[PDB]
Amino acid sequence: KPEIAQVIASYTATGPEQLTLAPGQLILIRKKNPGGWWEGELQARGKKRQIGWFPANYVKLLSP
Amino acid sequence: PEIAQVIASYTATGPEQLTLAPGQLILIRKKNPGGWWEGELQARGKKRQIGWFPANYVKLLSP
Amino acid sequence: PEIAQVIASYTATGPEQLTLAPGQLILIRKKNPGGWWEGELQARGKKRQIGWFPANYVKLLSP
Amino acid sequence: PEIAQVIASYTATGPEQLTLAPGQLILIRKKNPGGWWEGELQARGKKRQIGWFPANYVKLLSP
Amino acid sequence: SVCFVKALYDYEGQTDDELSFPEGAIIRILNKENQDDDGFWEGEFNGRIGVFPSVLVEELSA
Amino acid sequence: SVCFVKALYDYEGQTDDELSFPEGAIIRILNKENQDDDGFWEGEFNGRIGVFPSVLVEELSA
Amino acid sequence: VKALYDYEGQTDDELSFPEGAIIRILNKENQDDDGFWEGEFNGRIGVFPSVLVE
Amino acid sequence: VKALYDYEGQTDDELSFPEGAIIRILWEGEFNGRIGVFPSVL
Repeated sequence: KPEIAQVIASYTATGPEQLTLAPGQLILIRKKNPGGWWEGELQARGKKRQIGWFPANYVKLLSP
Repeated sequence: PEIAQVIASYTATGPEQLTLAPGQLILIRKKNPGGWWEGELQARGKKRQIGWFPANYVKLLSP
Repeated sequence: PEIAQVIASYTATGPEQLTLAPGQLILIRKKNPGGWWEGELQARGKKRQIGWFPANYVKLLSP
Repeated sequence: PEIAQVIASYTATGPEQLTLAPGQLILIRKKNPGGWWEGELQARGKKRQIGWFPANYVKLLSP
Repeated sequence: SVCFVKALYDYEGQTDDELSFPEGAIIRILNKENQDDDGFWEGEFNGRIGVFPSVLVEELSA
Repeated sequence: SVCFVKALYDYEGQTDDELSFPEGAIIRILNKENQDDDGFWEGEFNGRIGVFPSVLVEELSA
Repeated sequence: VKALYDYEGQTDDELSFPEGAIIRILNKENQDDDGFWEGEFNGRIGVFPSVLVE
Repeated sequence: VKALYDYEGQTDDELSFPEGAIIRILWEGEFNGRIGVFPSVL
C-alpha cells in the first residue's frame, strides 16, 4: 500500500502536469501507467506536497 | 568577472551541457548566437564543471 | 570475572606480550611474582588477543 | 613541509621523546645520525607536542 | 502512544538538521502537528534530534 | 538465547556507534554477531542503540 | 585550500578527501589547540590535519 | 577581500554578508564575528 520511491537522476518537468525532481528526493507513488510514466506525491522539505507525473526510469523504489 | 544566478530548473539534454538547480551560481565564459552560454558552475561539494546551457534559465548579477 | 583498565601507554617488548593504549579493557587471567600479568584484551575490531604486560600500566575495576 | 606517518607502535623510553600509535601524522623538524628524528605530532584533541623518536617506526609521504 | 514510531525503510539525511536513521528504528516524535505542511516531522533517535519525511515511518499506539 | 543484561560497571563509548551506559543499567541484547570476534555485543538502552564490551555485563537474574 | 596528499578520516566527524582537492576552510584554533582544521568538500563537512593542505 | 555582490547563505555553515564587506580569508572566511563558507566568485 504505502509505496515509496527515491529520485535516482535529475528530471526537469516538460509540462504543467509533471513534477520536477532532484536526486535524493522521496516520492509517494499514487498511479502507474503503460508509458513508463508514474504519478506521485513529492515529499520535499519546505515546499507544500505537490502531486504530479514523471518518467519512472528517473527513480528507484525502496522495499520494506 | 561576469556572474549569473540560476532562475529556473534545467536538466541537461546532452553531454556538453550543465544541469542546473535554482539558486546556483555560474561564472560565464562564452556566449553564442542561439541563446546558449558556456559557464563554470560554482556548486557546493561537486568539482567545478564547465558546460553549455540555455541563457533564459539564468539571471545576471551586476556590481 | 576480574577486569582491569589501561591507565598508561605500553608498547610490547616481546612476542609474548600485549601492546596497550590508555582506555582499553583487559580481562585478567594470571598474575605473577614479577609485577607481570597475563590478560585478554577487549579492543574494538581486532580479534581478542591474549598476552603478558607490566601490571603497573593498568588499574583494576571493582563491582 | 616534510610529513611522515606512524607505521608501528612506539612507547617513549624518555622525557625527550614522543609516544606514537599507528596511523598518527608527524611533521618532521630535525633528523640525526642515530636513526632518530625530532617531530611535531598532529594528533586529535591533545596539544601539538614536539619530541624525538626512532625513524624506523614511521613511513614518509611524498607530494 | 502519540509518542514513538517504527521506521519502515532506512533514511539518510541531506541537510545538517535532518535525522539519519536505520530501518526498524524506534523514534520519539517531538513535532507532528505542523511544520509548513511539507510532510516532514521532528524526532529523537540515538541522542540526535532532527527532521525526517513522515512517509518513512509507521505509527504505533499504546 | 537471552533478552536482557545488567551492567556491572559503567562504560563510556569511544566511537559514535558505541553504547554509553551507567552502572546497574538493564540493556536489551540485539546481536552477539561476532564482528571480527572482538568480544563486543550490541544493545539498546535509553533509546540509544550501540555496541559495548561484553565483559562489562552479566545475564540478568537474582 | 588545495590538498597536497590524500587523506582518509578515522572518526565519523573527520573529512575524507583525495589529493589536489580544493577545500573551503571553516575554522581554526580548536578549544584544545590540536592542529586540526574544519572544512567542506564534496558536500560533506568535517575536520582534517592542517599539515596536509596548501 | 571585498565583496562585489551581497550573498545570503543557504546552509547553517555558510557565510551571509552584505555588498562591499571586507572579509578575512581563512571559501574560507570571517565577517562580523561569524565564520563560514561562500562562493569565491562573489
